Amino acid sequence: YSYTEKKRIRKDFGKRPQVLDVPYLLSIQLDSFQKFIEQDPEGQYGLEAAFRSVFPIQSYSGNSELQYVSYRLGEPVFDVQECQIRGVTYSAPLRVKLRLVIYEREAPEGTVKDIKEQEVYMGEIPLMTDNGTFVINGTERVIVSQLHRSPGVFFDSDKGKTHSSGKVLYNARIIPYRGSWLDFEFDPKDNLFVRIDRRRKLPATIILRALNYTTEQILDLFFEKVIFEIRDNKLQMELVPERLRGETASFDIEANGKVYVEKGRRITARHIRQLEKDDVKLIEVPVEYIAGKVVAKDYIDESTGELICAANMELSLDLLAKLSQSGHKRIETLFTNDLDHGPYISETLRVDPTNDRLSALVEIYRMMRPGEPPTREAAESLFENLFFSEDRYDLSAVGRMKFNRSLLREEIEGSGILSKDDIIDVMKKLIDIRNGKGEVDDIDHLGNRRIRSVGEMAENQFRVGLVRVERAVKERLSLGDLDTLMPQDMINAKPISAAVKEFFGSSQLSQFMDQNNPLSEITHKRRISALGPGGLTRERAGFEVRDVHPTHYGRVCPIETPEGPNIGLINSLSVYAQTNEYGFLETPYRKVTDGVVTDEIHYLSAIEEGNYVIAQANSNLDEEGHFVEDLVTCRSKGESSLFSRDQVDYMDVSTQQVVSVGASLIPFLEHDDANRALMGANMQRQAVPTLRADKPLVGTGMERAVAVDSGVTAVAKRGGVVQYVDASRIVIKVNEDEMYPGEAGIDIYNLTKYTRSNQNTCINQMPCVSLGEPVERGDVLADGPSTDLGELALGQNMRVAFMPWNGYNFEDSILVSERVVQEDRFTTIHIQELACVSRDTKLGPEEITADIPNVGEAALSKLDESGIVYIGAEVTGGDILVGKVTPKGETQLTPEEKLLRAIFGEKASDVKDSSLRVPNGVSGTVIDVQVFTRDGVEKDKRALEIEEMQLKQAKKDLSEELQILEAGLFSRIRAVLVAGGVEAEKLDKLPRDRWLELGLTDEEKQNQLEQLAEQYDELKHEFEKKLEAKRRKITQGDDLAPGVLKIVKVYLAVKRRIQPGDKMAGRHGNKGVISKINPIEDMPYDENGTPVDIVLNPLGVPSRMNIGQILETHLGMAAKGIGDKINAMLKQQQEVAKLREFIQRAYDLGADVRQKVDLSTFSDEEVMRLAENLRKGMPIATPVFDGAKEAEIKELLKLGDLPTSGQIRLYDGRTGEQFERPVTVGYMYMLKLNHLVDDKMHARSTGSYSLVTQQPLGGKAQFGGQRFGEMEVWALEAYGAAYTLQEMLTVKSDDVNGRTKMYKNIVDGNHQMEPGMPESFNVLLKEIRSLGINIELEDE
Amino acid sequence: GITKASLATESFISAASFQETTRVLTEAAVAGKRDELRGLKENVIVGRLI
Amino acid sequence: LSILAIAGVEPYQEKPGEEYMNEAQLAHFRRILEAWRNQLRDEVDRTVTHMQDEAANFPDPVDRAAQEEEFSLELRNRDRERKLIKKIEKTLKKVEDEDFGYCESCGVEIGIRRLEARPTADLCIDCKTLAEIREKQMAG
Amino acid sequence: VDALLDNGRRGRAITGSNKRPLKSLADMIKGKQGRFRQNLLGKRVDYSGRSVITVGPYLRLHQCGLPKKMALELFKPFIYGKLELRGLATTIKAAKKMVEREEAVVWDILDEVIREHPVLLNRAPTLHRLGIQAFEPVLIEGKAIQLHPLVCAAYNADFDGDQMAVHVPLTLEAQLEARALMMSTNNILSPANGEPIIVPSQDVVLGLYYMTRDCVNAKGEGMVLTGPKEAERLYRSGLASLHARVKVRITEYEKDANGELVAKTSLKDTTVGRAILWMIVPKGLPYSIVNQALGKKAISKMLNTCYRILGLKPTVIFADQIMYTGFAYAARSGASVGIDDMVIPEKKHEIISEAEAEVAEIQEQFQSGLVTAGERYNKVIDIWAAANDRVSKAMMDNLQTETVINRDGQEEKQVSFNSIYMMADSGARGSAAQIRQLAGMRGLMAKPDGSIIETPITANFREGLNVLQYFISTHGARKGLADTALKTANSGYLTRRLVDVA
Ligand SMILES: [Mg+2]
Ligand SMILES: [Zn+2]
Repeated sequence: YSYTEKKRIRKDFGKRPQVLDVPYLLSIQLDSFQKFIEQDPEGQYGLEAAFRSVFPIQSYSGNSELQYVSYRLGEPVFDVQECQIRGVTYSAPLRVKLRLVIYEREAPEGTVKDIKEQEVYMGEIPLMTDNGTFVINGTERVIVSQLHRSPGVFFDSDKGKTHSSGKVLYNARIIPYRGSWLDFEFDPKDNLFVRIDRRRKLPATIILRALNYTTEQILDLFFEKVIFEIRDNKLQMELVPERLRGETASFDIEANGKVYVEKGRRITARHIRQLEKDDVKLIEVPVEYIAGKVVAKDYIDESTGELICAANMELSLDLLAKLSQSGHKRIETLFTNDLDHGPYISETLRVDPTNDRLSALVEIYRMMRPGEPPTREAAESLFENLFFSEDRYDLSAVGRMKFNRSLLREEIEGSGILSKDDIIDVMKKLIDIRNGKGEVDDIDHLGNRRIRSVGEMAENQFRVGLVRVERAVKERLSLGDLDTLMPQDMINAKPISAAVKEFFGSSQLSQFMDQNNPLSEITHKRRISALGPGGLTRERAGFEVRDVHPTHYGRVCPIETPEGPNIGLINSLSVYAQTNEYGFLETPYRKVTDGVVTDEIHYLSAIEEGNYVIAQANSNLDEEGHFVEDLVTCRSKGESSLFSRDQVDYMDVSTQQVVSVGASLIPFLEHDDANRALMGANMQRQAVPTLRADKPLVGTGMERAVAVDSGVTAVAKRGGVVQYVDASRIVIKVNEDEMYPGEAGIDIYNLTKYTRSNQNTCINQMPCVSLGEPVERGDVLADGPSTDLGELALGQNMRVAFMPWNGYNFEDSILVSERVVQEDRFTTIHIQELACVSRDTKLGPEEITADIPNVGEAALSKLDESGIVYIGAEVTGGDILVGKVTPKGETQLTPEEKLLRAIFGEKASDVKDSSLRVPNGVSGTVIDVQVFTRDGVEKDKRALEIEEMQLKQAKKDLSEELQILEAGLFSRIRAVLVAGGVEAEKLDKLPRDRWLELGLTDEEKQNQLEQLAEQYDELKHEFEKKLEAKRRKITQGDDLAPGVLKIVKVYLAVKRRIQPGDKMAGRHGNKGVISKINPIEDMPYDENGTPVDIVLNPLGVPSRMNIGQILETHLGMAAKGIGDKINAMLKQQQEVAKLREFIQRAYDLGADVRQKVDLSTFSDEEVMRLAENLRKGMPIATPVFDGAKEAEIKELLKLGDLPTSGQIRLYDGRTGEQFERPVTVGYMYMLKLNHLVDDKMHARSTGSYSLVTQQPLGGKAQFGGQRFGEMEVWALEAYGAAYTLQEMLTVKSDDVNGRTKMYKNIVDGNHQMEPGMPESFNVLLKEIRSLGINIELEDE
Repeated sequence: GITKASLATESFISAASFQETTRVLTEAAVAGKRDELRGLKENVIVGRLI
Repeated sequence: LSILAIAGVEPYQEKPGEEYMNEAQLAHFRRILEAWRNQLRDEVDRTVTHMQDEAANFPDPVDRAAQEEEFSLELRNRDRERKLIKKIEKTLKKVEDEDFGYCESCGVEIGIRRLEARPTADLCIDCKTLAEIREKQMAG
Repeated sequence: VDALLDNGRRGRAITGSNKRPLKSLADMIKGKQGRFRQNLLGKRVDYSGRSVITVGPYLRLHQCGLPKKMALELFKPFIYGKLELRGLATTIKAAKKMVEREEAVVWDILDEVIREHPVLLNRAPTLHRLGIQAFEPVLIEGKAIQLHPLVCAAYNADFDGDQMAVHVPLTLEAQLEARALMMSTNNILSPANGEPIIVPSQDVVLGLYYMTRDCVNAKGEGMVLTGPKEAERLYRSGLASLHARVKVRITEYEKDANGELVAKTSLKDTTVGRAILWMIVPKGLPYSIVNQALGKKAISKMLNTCYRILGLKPTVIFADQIMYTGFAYAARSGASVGIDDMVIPEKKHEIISEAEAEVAEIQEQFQSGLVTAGERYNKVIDIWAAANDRVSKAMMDNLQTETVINRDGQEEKQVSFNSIYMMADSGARGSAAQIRQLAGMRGLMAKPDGSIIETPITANFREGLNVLQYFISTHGARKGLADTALKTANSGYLTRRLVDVA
């Protein structure tokens, strides 16, 4: 048992043992990017891969070739923190080595010279954080992994709804990784067609003609031959004994001197058995059956040299006579069977307007590029570039794999572009399914959906970056002089860095990290989307792809998906899921060999899994690990049934592996309706972090995994003991085993302190260890926000009781006791960033001076002499944060203003008042001021005080490092010097700096002291440079936008408590809007007097079948019972014996669990610290499907000395009388979501108006009025509200003149309206009148 | 049918609200059509009493 | 099958050379078919009666999606039961007439023990399965 | 020229340096759909705001709880007016500074301008004219809007965090318009079907039901009291049980004359609850209307008859009293819900083993190709489909009546007083449909196909579900949400077409 587990241990119900612990949840993000940016000395996906494809680039046959050597990644210009404050993207410079070779003219190749240009720079490429995010402009962003149709070929339907005939249709689609789509589709007439992209449909055979296949070769390929001999006179026929199945006799069919079947009897198993056993090879026939048959090849007249019949032409009873007299013994025909092998391609040829190769190559060119004439060079080049150019086409490896797979080939890798064979084999297979042999795919199956993620998608954006620079490089290499241009003159920087900046900056897949919550971050980074580039569109598909598919089991979560306009279009990654080498979705399983269940695990992709028969999660195995029952519920090929003991090939890994990280955090989930469960794990991520990190009384076990794997916490790199603990930093003196040989020293973890998050919430780390405590590798060193002691605590549990409280929980509304707001426990800390910009306008420069026209000293009190607000000043609405003035000269004031200025002697300023002031209603504490100044504009007074303080602070921090690092390093020197010369007292009198001289007798210890010497002088020198760059970065001109001189960013820390309007919900999809805040005096209490914190409405539970919220409340009730029990015994100071005796009883409970526990833990110093941590309640774990059962919950109620009902009688705090009936009370973990009221509440009387349409518009954040759309007008029309409507869309909005006539009237106290015409309509009149239309207003 | 019935409206302004606007004006502008208001939609458009 | 248990009938004791149509056997199978038809008719009536109480009592907006979901399943189901009754009735005409017991596609005879299992069987095991295969192929 | 007028009836001339095509004059009128300005939305509107909505049962039906902060900014020109009318401000510029200073003097002024001045409340999809209603505003410390609970039914508002908008009727006309047409009390009947739309919703109906209900034997059985006035006195002091069979003297009225009130006094056989309740019902109604059990259905028919006999005014104030009281007794009752409320039949596992062998029967016939394959699917699907109707009407007999209790003599059983039952029978929340998924097993689900799956959910919510059972429950849930997502779009288009032709 570990170190931060010994502190507080979650009682775990649930029987199935955990065999594989949840892996790093951020695997995907970190893994994928690492592959992209990394040296791979071969083609495997990466930056290397993209290069080797396009390179070598070669000039226009000029034998001037530019080849690709290798590439490097420069060090980050700013690190994570630095880059964030300033607003740069966190990027590294890409330096790539290029070699320019020139071939003599004319050359059996080899070079006159080659200049080996060192690393040209092509932009900076962003870098990923330690936790899988990017920084794009000082703002953390996430790149959502994508789901798109796997490359390969897929045969599809379009059954039913097509044409209102039924019939169905069948289509094939060849979807390559890069290059044009190739679609093959039928139609009602059973004609085969092809279309490139979604373009014009064309008769399928046209491409065969383009591959130099004529009519004869087209027939030979897709059809068999029926050979007709003219032997003696009039017609014999070669018979295949199988061909006659599914048809009826056409005449008297006889052979071998015996009539097997007569006219009119369908040829069945009887007739074919006779022919096959009697060996009937050749039969004589009548001349009329060939009246319909189609001739295969070309047959010409040997005498006249004329064409008798062209290939694919139907014969007649007279045409045969014409080629019989010409001496033709053979006539080859097509095998046509409308049950087995249908005459499809034949009819297409009769619909094909082309005949030769250039005919089709033109018809292809004119389809792609209509309007312009076809050419020989045009048609040939276009088609060769479509599916046969290494440059313009690639299936990738995945494409080649699924392609060959679906066609039942052997090779798993081959060509990267399509061949004449590939296309034919595909055309063949499409026909086969229509014939009844073979089945179609479905898009939804996770073997035909592939997952790409940042590493791959960036590759494509670099690839597109190169293809548009390649044209440019080829162009310069055309005219280029001798030894003057070098491989840098041609390659520009902006084109490469822009094509990648485009992506991370604005993209459907690049978004602001959902960071209000350690769960929110981790649930975002594990997210899928079928939208955007290469995927489906919301307006396209279409319920089949949105709906949950059988293949999601153990790969994609079935329940965590958004609840909006794109349901099922997102999904979230399952716990144990991982991405296949080829990019499919695989899941872990357990190898069941014969009748024993092993623990050796196998990863099975979506295609791999179907074949096997997989057992179930909940399966009882005992002793060696045989299945206990002779029959076990299992699922095999897409379905589920009972199976024999030794038929199961694998078994589920965990009871959990089907859900997501979000879904797994709900306790007693099994008992919750699927609808409400979705809402539960949907709202869990919206949990704003609380003031005091609680801990869930009712847990599942996953909470520790989510806390650690999300970055918010500080996890010990190396095990050791704590030397120094600060709210700022934590220093760990490493143990000897893990400590590296040289440099010795200590690991020092600097904590993140109060700072703005993406959602204006606060992200603050706190130390969770004490001075000199033992920690092991991978221990929790400091809690993030809404995490405690290593567990994920998204909220605070409280005493909750289900009962009507005079209607103050009418719908799902929540009723909260004052005890909560007094305890400041749902109080929530927010950090807003407000910025002031000194710009440059045409009239002049803006000054940040504190000289502000027409303001009293009352303002400039909270402002320093320079004009910036002091740190620490608690301000409210209206207070000025940064005084600012803009040049606005010669106001041109009116008569009465001049006299007023003259009466009171105000110096009507030549500068406008533009200062940044605090938005009305929001109020908080200033906790930080930043100043960013143009390079070359003078730093004002306060700006220099700041940049002076940052300097003094940075030196103290860095020097603290060296001071701690020296003593840490010197402490090892002291101990190795003791090994062969130990003079304990003699050594430490003299100056420690005067130690380096002391040597050692012949031994490796002399070579070890040599090691510590090296790493000493580097700390000495590495200090200097770290101080230099740090110092330059502060003073260096901070770069801003054009037109902007200097910027002041103030960071506010507003502390918002909790009030009616805030949305809150438990984890079970029970929303509710807090309605009244009651006195503890008025709360329902029990005979012990203890009030209850929240009074929820019982009606919300039966309707919405979220029954887990009840189980949670009861288990929570029992969990607090153990707490109150220990709290009494802990206050009694009973002694270790009585305490340990009671706790031990709790952790077993009934029998059969997985928990295990003491007495190993040191029966004193360790045991005592634990008891404290439990008195608030005993943390229990209900795994997802391995959860606790009613008996175990009720059993823990007995141990807590609490009623088994989970209900008690209560007394109304107002009347003091009893409540009839027992009511349920218990503890339910509850979240406060950030739909906080004082963010939603807006109001506007008269504000700014939009320029184009004089219409209320949010401009100064006094937001626009409510929009009064079409439907709200029908409302007034249904009433008689004729005037209410007029005023609504006249004076209240659009009537530029009416609004002021009204406002003036309002204060004069005359409620009237002088309406006139809405400007919205006046512009239509002008807009109409500026077209050719004479639109007037008639009459009077 | 309801959808077709609405397509015929005496007031051309009402039609350019929910029908295809380009077609309505052209068809109406060549005809020299006079709109007398009378209906609801249009009086709301032009902002006088329903 | 609990079908034989509900009634006081015991598995039929087919004798060695036992025929197929005597007074006692058709009187025996007529009763079973009539009793079977009468039970389904009572089931269809009970279904319709339950559905109307839901149609008469109005649920609250929140439980409407759950009531609507459950109302649709019964309706679909109800229509399925009505088809089955027509199928048994069709089978009752085959007993009375003289064209019961053989595959409709090929003249092959359908098994005796097989017909006691599914008296509504129209095809032999060979022909029926191929039809399901074409089905999955002609449809999807 | 052509790209200027309507670009798109050519090749689509693109804008400078920007790939996107440039928007022409015709495209400045056209849109999605038609004229943007008249299309939702729809023009933004001065004097307005919004926030999250909450409850407030203390309201009279003609009022609503409006945040102090909002009302100040909203009526700003009105306050500026009344302030200098009474002489509290030298000039408007001072008035601006006064309300900016939030001087306490202004609150007393605001209360003047607020009194007889209605505001308009509007909630998300405005579906019928009852989607906007006019209330009289009451000042609130807090940032949420307080919404009288009875209108929550009409709005299809729940409290899952929904927000509503406010609108100030400015002109004198708009005030008199909002008061005589859009006011709460003027619209209590739905214009679609004459029945009350201000029907008691859920919490409030659960109240009266528990109240006007009787159990076999409890304190107060059979005694007699002078009238309802002294019937209440008996309960509040713990001498009588709310539900005990009791004769009391009542006086009902009946206007059976020519619009004239006739009085009748009688010794009715009732319970204490129904006794207490009659003190609300105004004059001319018969005591018969409150003598029954009062479920959601009967509770609204009662309100209705009050309208069609006494008129608007008495019904309004009546309806208020119902709400105040319904909420109150629900609280006294201490009604709740725990795990032990969802009583599973003792016979459940029995029912299973029968249908489990029946499926084992239809399997036996399938085995090595006896009977065809597709038959077996639909054979089994039938033997499952029956058992759910068996389990349902099994638990429903146990859940319904099994409170077995005795009156002085031997034994007796009556409608259960179990918590979860009372809710559905009354109509407060949940339906026999939903109960069937809490206690009995929850039906069969169907795969994405629509083709119902041959192994139903054999577990219920009081039990756990296992891996597969939840995974099967998934499809119906997602398609369920998906569907109702579309049922929003379909309604919207249907109603839109209908008003265009009307
Ligand atoms: Mg809502
Ligand atoms: Zn057959």
